[PDB]
Amino acid sequence: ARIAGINIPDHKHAVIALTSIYGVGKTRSKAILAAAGIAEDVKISELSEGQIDTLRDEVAKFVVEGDLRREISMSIKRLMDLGCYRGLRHRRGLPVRGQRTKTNARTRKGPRKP
Amino acid sequence: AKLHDYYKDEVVKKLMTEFNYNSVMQVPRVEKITLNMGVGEAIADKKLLDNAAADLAAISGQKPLITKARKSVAGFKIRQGYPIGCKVTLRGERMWEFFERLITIAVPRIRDFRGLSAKSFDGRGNYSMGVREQIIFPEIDYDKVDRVRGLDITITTTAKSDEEGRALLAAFDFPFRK
Amino acid sequence: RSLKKGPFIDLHLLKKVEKAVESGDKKPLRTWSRRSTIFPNMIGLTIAVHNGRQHVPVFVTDEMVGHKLGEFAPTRTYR
RNA sequence: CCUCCUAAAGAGUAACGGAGGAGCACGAAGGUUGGCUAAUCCUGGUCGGACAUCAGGAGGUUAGUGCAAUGGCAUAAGCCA
RNA sequence: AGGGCUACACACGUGCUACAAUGGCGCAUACAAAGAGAAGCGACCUCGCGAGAGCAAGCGGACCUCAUAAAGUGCGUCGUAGUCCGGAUUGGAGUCUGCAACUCGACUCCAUGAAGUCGGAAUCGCUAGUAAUCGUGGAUCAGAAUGCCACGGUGAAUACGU
Ligand SMILES: [Mg+2]
Ligand SMILES: [Mg+2]
Ligand SMILES: [Mg+2]
Ligand SMILES: [Mg+2]
Ligand SMILES: [Mg+2]
Repeated sequence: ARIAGINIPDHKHAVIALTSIYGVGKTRSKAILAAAGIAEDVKISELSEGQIDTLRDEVAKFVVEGDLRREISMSIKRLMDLGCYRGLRHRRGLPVRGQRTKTNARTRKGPRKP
Repeated sequence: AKLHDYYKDEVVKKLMTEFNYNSVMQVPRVEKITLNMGVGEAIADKKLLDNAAADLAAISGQKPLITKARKSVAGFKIRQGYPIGCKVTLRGERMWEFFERLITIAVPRIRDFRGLSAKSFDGRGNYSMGVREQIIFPEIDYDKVDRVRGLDITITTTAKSDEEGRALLAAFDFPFRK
Repeated sequence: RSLKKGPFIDLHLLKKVEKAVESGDKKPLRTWSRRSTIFPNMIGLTIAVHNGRQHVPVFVTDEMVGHKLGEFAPTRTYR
């Protein structure tokens, strides 16, 4: 089922399968099910339809994909269009957390440019 | 003609006094929705065209008009002919019924829609806003489609001014943004 | 970032900005306590945060408070 | 061999005069019947940006014409079936 | 005083962690050595999801504390998928240290979840409790170990020959 949106996590255990949501993680799923009166060893796929409509209802509390990434960027933008070291780092594509650029950064920055 | 009647009823008069019109045969009438969706691309796939068409063929109860090029002098490419779109205007009943289809279930079936443009109008008094992405609304299945969609929509009313264009739609259920 | 509970700043800026807040806006602020946090009273104030060579101009904005003056002054010159 | 100027408002006229083209192409790019009409700019529109498709407004043969140039073409010779 | 030594298109050395099913994860559970400690190690109890906080006993030590070994084993699950693999990255919010965490601290919660499917030419260590792998402690030090030094658990293969 689309559930939070599109995402059709099936043939898997309720927990993990539920984490498929672009906004929920292991912790959220392992707790959301119980709160929704749902087990974990249960395959959402073969899950009772009615029991699915419950997940959606409770998962709606947490922010996901849509409004998630939407705001997740807003924040960045803020400190970015502010002038703080954090922002500067973003526009420059360098590690904001404050790592070492002289070496190791293939993640934050592009690979090689010899 | 569900919303159509509403026009003659609630609307018309609302404007007849607000806009202080003299003849009922003046009130800015709704002159067919247009719909276009300039899919373009083609070349790469060419099949996505009929796809964007079949999609529109669903969004609308009529038959899509796969348009062609015209100038040919296109950097992208294009050579006089060559498929590139599918307008597909609206037909009276289907038109208003459509004006109903959306604004009541389409615009409602948002993505984050927190208000609608209040300037998507023109100089004459016609509005045209892009959905940005086909909300999958009552179309051939839902999770069964293809790489996004999106399209354009234009109202076009006998409004002698953009202002009068506001009255119309406003008398209806145009969500807008304010 | 984190510093438990209690926004901290150096007296210097406080005594100066506080007097400014009341005496209204005016010339910038010569301070090195970049490690100090930005408060709402400094909002719209003229501050000159030094980095290593000289001070730099700054305008305390809303979304610009829970931070430190220092992060608004690039220490190292690059390209 | 074709087109314009030279060529003195009929035809026609010379130069080792000034400028370009032809040696083909189409079973439709012929026939007829029926229908259509641009270029370009402005404005407003998902991805559409200088420049695609869409909506209006201005505009009016400045488009188009299988290929040069001249003349012609809306009753269109231009466009679709 | 503040900044710099933590700069960056880049290149090289030494390492840490992965690419998984000789495994991940859940639950239950068995065996160790060697050390450190009165501006110290800090229990029990209480609160907090957690880092940690409040109160506060004991030990200057075969008495007390750091301190709950990890592999392993039993059951269960996942069924080979870039995955319940792998965790960089970043975002939001916090804890503690210390005047002081912007540049530049360690850690926690939730979310995010990249590279990576065992690595070319070439090259390194190791002959036995060795290699491989698993955990544990200490010096430095307010607070920044995958480094260094040290400890024990499990525990191979191969050596014709020059
Ligand atoms: Mg003559
Ligand atoms: Mg436009
Ligand atoms: Mg150094
Ligand atoms: Mg110690
Ligand atoms: Mg220590």
